[PDB]
Amino acid sequence: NVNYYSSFDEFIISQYHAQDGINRVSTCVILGLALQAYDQMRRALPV
Amino acid sequence: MDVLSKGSLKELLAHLEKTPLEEAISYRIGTVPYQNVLISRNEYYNQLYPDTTSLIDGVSREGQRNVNGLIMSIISYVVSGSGHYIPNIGFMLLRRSILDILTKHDTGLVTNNLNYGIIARNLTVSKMNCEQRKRMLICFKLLAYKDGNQNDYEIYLNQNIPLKQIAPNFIPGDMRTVIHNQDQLAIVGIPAYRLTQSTELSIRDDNAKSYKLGYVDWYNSNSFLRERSEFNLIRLKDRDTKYGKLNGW
Amino acid sequence: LNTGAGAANITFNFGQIAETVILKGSVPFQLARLNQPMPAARFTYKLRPLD
Amino acid sequence: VADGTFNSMIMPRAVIANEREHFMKTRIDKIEHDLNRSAKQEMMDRQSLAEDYNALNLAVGQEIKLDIATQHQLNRLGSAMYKADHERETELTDLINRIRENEVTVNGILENQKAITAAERADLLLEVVASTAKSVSAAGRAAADGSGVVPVFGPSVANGIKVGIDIADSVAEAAIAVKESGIITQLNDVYHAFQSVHVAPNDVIKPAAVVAGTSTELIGNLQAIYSRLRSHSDIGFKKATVGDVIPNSYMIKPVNSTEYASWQLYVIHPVQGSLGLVVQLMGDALTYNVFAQYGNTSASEFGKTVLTGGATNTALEGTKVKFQTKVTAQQALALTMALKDAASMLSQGELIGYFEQYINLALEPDNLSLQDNMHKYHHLLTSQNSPIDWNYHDEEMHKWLDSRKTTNYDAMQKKDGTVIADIHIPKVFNDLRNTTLHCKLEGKQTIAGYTVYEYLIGPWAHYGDIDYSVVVDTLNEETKWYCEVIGIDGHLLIEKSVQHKPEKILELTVNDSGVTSFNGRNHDRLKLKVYVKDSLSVKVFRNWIGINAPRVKTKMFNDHIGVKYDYSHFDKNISPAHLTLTDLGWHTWDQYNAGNWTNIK
Amino acid sequence: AWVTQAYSSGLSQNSIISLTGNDRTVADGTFNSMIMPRAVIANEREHFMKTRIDKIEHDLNRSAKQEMMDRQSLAEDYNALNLAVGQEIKLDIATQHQLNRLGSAMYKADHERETELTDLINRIRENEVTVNGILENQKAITAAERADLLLEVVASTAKSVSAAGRAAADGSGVVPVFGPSVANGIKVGIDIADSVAEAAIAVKESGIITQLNDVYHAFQSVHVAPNDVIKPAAVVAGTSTELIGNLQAIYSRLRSHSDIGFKKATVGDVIPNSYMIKPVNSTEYASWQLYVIHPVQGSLGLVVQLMGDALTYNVFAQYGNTSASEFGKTVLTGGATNTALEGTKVKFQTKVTAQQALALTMALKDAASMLSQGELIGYFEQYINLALEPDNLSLQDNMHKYHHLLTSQNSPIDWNYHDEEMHKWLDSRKTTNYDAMQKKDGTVIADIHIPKVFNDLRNTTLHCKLEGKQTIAGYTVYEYLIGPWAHYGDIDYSVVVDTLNEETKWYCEVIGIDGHLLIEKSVQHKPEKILELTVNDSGVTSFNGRNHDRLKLKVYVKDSLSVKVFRNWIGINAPRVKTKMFNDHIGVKYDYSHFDKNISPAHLTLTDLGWHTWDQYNAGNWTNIKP
Amino acid sequence: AYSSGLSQNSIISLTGNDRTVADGTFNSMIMPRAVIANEREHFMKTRIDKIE
Amino acid sequence: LSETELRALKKLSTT
Amino acid sequence: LSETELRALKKLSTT
Amino acid sequence: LSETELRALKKLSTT
Repeated sequence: NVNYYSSFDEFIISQYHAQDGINRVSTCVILGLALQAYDQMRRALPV
Repeated sequence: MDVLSKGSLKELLAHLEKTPLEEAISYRIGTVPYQNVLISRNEYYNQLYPDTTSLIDGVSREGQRNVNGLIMSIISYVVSGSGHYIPNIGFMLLRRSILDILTKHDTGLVTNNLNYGIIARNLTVSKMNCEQRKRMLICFKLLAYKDGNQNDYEIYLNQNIPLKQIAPNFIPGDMRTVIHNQDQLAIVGIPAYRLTQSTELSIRDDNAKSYKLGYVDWYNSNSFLRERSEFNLIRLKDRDTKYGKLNGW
Repeated sequence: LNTGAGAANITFNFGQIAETVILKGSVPFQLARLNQPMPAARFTYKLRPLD
Repeated sequence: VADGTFNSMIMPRAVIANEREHFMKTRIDKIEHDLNRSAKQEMMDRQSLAEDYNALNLAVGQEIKLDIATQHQLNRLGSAMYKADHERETELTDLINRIRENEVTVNGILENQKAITAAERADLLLEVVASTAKSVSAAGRAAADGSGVVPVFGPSVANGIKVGIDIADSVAEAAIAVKESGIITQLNDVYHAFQSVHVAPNDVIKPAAVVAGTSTELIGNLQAIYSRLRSHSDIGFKKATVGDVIPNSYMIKPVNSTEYASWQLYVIHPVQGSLGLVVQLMGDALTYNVFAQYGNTSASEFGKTVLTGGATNTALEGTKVKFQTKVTAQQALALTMALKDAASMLSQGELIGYFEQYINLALEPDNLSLQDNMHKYHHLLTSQNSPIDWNYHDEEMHKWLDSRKTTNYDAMQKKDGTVIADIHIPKVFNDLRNTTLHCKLEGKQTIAGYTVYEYLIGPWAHYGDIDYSVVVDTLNEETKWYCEVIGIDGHLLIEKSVQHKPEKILELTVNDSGVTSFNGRNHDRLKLKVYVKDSLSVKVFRNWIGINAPRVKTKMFNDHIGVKYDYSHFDKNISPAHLTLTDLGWHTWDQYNAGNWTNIK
Repeated sequence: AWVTQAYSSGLSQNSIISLTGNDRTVADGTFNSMIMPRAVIANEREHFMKTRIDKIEHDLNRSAKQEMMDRQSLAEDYNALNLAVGQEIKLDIATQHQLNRLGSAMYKADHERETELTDLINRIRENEVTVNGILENQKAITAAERADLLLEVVASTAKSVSAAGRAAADGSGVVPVFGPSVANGIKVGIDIADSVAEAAIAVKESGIITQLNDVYHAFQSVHVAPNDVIKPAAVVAGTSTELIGNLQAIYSRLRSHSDIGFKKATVGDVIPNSYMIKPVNSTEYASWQLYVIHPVQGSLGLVVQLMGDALTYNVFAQYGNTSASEFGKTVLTGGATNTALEGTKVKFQTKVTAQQALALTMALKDAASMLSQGELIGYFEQYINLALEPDNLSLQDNMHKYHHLLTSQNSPIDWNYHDEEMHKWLDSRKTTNYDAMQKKDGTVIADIHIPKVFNDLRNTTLHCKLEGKQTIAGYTVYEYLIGPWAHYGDIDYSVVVDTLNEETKWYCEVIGIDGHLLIEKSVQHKPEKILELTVNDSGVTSFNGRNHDRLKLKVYVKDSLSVKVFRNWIGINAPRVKTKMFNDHIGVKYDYSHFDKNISPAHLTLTDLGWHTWDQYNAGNWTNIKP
Repeated sequence: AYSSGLSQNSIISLTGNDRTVADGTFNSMIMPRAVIANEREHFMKTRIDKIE
Repeated sequence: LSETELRALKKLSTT
Repeated sequence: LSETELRALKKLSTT
Repeated sequence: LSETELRALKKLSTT
């Protein structure tokens, strides 16, 4: 029961154009920094 | 294991004030309760030993996502050592102490509609022992004085005579009552009898024995605090003082 | 054994000395004290002969 | 896992204590009664019925005058109760016929499948026998219900009737006429506390097939259950006949009920039955006491206790809430036994909700284990090993009621004249099957322009001499209507042409066992079919030669097993449009050809 | 299991808010717990009781005693129509009388709904400028509020849009057909063993087979009021023309499905009934419910499975069920549904079509996580068993958007293919049943039980009893809407009038877009062959030089008791025209504003009879020829 | 802003001192309902009056 | 139609 | 009043 | 029976 997007740019903008967009964007920004840490770690330690 | 080792009203209430609510809940999915199961007890029988799963076993079980389920998980943690699986409660509620959830209106949880009959029935009370019943009655008393339902608590006790006989005597707002109380609420401890490394048939008894043998290992480990040897090493905040009292009491 | 028209009443006297008497029946039956209403049919009864 | 919201949404609800839940029910029963029976229609047809009764040649002291208000009110109550009871017996006879047709498949079902619930077994049996009604649920029974089987509503019948006419020291003819027009206050109070119950054969098949292993046992259990029901209904009509105000059921609840210490007391007073029930719910403990409605020489309503299940305190103080039961005493006792056994694993809400719903709405509990135990206890209470000896209690209820009738009339005959007492307490309205009554037949089968009206002759709970007659009203000025009586050996066809007047068809004699000799063969019931073109109303009248014909003992399981009577011949019909003179008479089946029961051939 | 901080933002991400909060607990006795939906199918008390109320409504409006008394007259009237051999309806047959009772009651309700739609379209067109103003100006408001505004700005004569209001204003001819009441007390199973005697046939002709009894006991009719259809129509309409197109588009689909429902009984096969499966243990930790909907008036079923808080659905075809499984091939998937779950089976009758049931299922699946389990079950069971729209306004709006989508040309289900295929399956089933019964028993017996006369609901020659409430100068007017037609060929309309007077003159007028016909007759207790029509492939008719899609027939009679209009197609099994869609309805336009004009028989003259156009009359006074 | 001054008897509530009923009790079964706000009740109560 | 009505109407019509 | 009842009532009165 | 219908049928019978 979730939607799928081709990029983080589409994801963050789509949540912004929605009810309680300001609150949604704050959560999406934290997910962005988490995703950036995930990329660096997984590239260093592939499984 | 730490909660089950408390032997007095003072120690049990002090522990509940320190510990947060996240200890009461568990993040393992477990199984569902009230299910007839066949378990393997090979030290005694070759066939499969029948039993029934309950909320009082020390294993995590799936729980309902409501206030009723949250209270059942708290009492289960106190009387059994493990809670249930109620996720996404919220970090605001999970940071607060178990005592604060039970006897403070500031948390925001609404527990007035809770009925003690079904809670005792669901948290199977015909299968509890004397120490387990006393701890449950403590939780009921704390909740009742939180929502101003002291009269309902008394009527419930008067309906069930055996519960009245073993009901602890303390006023939730007064610290002198906690000091004077001399009930024994310990479910695990150093045993006077001979405790062996053997299995028990029932799920409740086997899990309880595991906690008992676990406490003996923890008692003799390096994590235990021997007051007679290193009383000068504890900090001043957590040192035992008679002036010490629970916050707001 | 009953060979009459309808149900009959049998009186049992167990004395006053014995403490407890346990009655079991091949089929469920009704037993009650004298001049008392009868209960539903059961298999086993426990009685005090002084009753 | 679940949030727990759906469980509370399907929990049973208290339908007696809740005043919102009592008002809604009472409205629907009143609406249901008025739709099927209209006060305007019955009052307007009073004159037509009065002339029909008089035209029947009845000796003095054995005839009824509907010109009397009390006699008319008693008749409409009698006709409504008899019609519903009579319709159930025809439904039962049809069901027995289908079972006998497929005895091989029924025997396999009763033996092979025993682990399924009572409802599941009944559904499989109904599907195999291809019965008209194949639903055992409460909704299905309500949906497939005829107009005549609707229970009679007390207050509706008693609405708008003059009460308390006062004439002082007058013997004049005009004063007598005005006295007869009114009714006594006692009869009004009785009618305000009267409601009838008529159980369906689909509801009875679950108790009948819960332990049965043979088709004969299943048929015998069905017959045994319905013998008890008809006897209880007969007691119900007799209760209103005598000059006594009937007690009516009530529930006692605390004036200010507490959340954790609440108790409920139920006192069931079945108007159709010789025994009552007292049930007390304190905590999770249920206690019941079965008392006898007869006796009661003291002020207390309860008589001697015949079955004990604990200590019930009927002197509790609290609010009193009044209701009418839609279930018999056997059904109420069956549930209270199962609830007592399963009191540990049910909550307070389930115990109260399940009990109130069954008593007030005839709704079986949704619990499968509770339902199975209830029907097992229902079978036990109606079998030969019942904890209650019914034949003793129904007999004692009959003697008590006749004694009350004599003392009530004699008490009045002292206070006023003989004529005043007679019009207020008639002696011709003893018992439902004893009394002279009429059945407004309905017909939905038309063979070549002839509407078929079916009627079940018997079974008989009284012995003596009986007479049957028909009144046919037809839009045509001249018509020819036929009556066919079907037995086992053959059928008897008669032809008549008289209209708007009762005409005797059958003279029958029934012995102590309740079995008549119809043309050299012992019969327990017969089928009467009437064929009329463009008919408007067909009524069948029954009367006994002597007043208050003596009773016939009720038949238990072994009585039904001993004698077996074939009912398959009730299905066949005839075509009067193709009748001939030589085909009109008593003929047997070996005369007729296969499939044509109209021409001798 | 969730608390909120004070003085925080009240906005939440989710658009549908549950009555029970995120804690999923409602204190009993509070207002929130009082307005919670109630389970009707699951609760035995509410399901048992609901059937009692529906039975009372059917019995109060249609009485079994009245129907049995009018059988003789109806048989005589149906014989008066001189129909070619192989096409007569013989009401002396027990089975043929049954299907007429079901057909007459079903057709009357459908016919009355079409009349109400016609007046609604007339009122919308009259106020075009203000209707277009409301549709364009307001778009953020709810569909129910928009429907209320539209019905207020027009003389709708039924302003209320709520379910309570709809039931308050509803005719006696609209109440659904209750199957069990029709089949009560009716003989089944006449056994005639190797007897071809005329008496043996007569008694067999008087009974029905057990298969027909099962069909009736599992039959309930669905008729959608025009007020309920206005919400899906006005949810995306930008103009009155678009709105009228949607209203006609929906009723065309309801037209086709109602015809299909009757054919199921005629075919000679047992129709399945909807049921719900619940777990055996009432107090179950793991809760699941399964709903299988078998709409009698439709061609596609729906299976809804709610496992915990996850909702899944599947749409399946009701044709092609050759295998032992009841369900056919699945046309639309919404997850995995397990129909083998074991539990208590509770039977129920749906009062909404497949489209409406599907529309709510998609809306609930969108809000699966936002609503609690009790709300999901309550809203679904109320709509299915009571046709009650949810109180949640946000949920109600989403349902109507999906209802529009399934009807519009962009529907995921192509209804024309399935409706056409169901028709082919039904006629093939009837042929197989007839020949199968021809081998087992005689050809005469086969015609008794499965008649080839009836076939479709509108193909069958049926009668429609009319009700008159308007009387002008002592002449009561009885209305009957001729058309629209789902089949093409030659069609005849007749009128039967019975009145207390020994002799009388009654007038019948037929209104088109141009003018009336003004027939005058005097016969009684016999059909009169009032007017005869021909229908094109597209369903249009050239009536007096102008193409028409529907006409209004009005009958005037003094001191009358009953007026009946009969209808019969010349050829048996008239071929069906293609069901119209949104594009077809907006492509062409007809004016029905002229249907409200009425004449006064009392002031009529000889020269007034005949076909007259509006220019001949003056303003008003449509009875006198001189302008 | 009207002070009648009429003597009134004390009312004992079913909910108790907590002013909220306990789940699954006899009191919660006999509590009054809202027949107007609930659509199922209001839609019904129209039907019975129409039938009457 | 009722039984008493039918009997009265037939009396009126036949007389 | 039904159709059949009206038809037969009229027939009886006239003939 | 309705008042009008009774009056109508009485008129038919007498006249």
